[PDB]
Amino acid sequence: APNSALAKIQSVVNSNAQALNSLLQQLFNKFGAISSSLQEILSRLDPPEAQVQIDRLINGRLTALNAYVSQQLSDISLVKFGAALAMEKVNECVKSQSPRINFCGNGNHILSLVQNAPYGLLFMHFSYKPISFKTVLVSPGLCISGDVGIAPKQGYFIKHNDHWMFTGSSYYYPEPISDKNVVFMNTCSVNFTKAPLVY
Amino acid sequence: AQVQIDRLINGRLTALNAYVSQQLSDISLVKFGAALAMEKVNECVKSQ
Amino acid sequence: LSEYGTFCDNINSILDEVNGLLDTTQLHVADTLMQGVTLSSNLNTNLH
Amino acid sequence: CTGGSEIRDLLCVQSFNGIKVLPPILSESQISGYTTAATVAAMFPPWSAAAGIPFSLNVQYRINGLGVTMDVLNKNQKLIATAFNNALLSIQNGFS
Amino acid sequence: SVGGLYEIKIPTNFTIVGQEEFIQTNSPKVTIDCSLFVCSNYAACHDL
Ligand SMILES: *[C@@H]1O[C@H](CO)[C@@H](O)[C@H](O)[C@H]1NC(C)=O
Repeated sequence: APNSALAKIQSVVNSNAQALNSLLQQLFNKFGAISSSLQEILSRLDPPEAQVQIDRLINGRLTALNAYVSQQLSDISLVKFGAALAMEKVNECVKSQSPRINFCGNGNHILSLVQNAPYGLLFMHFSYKPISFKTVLVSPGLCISGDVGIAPKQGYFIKHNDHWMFTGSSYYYPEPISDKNVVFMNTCSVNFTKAPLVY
Repeated sequence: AQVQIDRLINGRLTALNAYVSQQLSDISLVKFGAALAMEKVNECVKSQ
Repeated sequence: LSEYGTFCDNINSILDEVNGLLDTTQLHVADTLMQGVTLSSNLNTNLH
Repeated sequence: CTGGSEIRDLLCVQSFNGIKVLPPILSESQISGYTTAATVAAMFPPWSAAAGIPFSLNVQYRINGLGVTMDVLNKNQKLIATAFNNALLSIQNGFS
Repeated sequence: SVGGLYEIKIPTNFTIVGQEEFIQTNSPKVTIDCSLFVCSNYAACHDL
């Protein structure tokens, strides 16, 4: 179907073909001379004034090459930026998973794979997508026992069966509070929920 | 008058080409700055 | 100028491509700001 | 540019010579709405742009990640908050 | 926060979604014979 990446690859090919066609069309521009054909100039006009008309064509064609070279230097700078980004995505999404949030595509990024593409690389970013949600009352921390503070690790403290338990932030699964899913603090912050009988 | 107008057209077209080449280079610096700003939003604002 | 060839068509094409990159970039920035944002419907500017 | 004003803006002279600046596809008011949504996405539940926790707790855990004990951090929450909003006011007054 | 508890929507089910991204790392290697382009076969042009 119509796809953004396939369109991006075809845009690379089409932009190159359009630039090459535009450079070829610059050979048929008169540039203020009698004709754009050097044979037509030399088959109709004598050397002293033929040299003036050929000078008009040389100026036009050298100007077209200078403009094309300036555009090509700019485009290759953008390709260097893209290739540096693609090497960085290989290193930090494919060979490993760098702790950078939206670097390897949007969403909760799990892992990435790479495939070859015309003039580049195709990255397949795989993300953890929630399907259904549950509204739940959560606490971002608790004050327990001798006023010791605890904060949940990658999750929340929830009331389940009238007990304080933990759930992971990206999947609802009540499980017991332990040192595995908790950051300890020697003093609880104010507005941490008071749970004197926890642990 | 054609010779005079041809000199003006050559000057004005050269001026446009020079402006276009500068504008391409400046927009490359703006793409790099925008990519850095998106990276700073992602890695300083939405997360650390 | 018409006898000069497709010089203006090239200048328009380059500036339109540059302006298309600026528009595309502003969408990537706006997308990056909005990515993953969830707000409550009970939010109000006047009271909170 | 079509007003009767004696003062001719140099932009009007440029536009009548074919040189004009078109507006961006999203207005700066829309982008201000997006930066406002991204900012309020850190204050209130679900805190979708603040690691899913209250903004003050995110500040506290970030300061503790530098090597600051949590004890002084949750004892000095008000001083940390006033330092934070004074740094905000210092940025605001720095444009004058 | 009612008591000390906030309301959050936590996922109860999930899936894996895939997203493509093409990154251009290469371009066609254009070579121009500037002499053949500017002056073709013609010695009168090459001298100038
Ligand atoms: C999760 O979603 C899939 C697809 O709708 C469904 O097959 C599965 O039974 C669901 N599981 C739960 C626990 O809801």
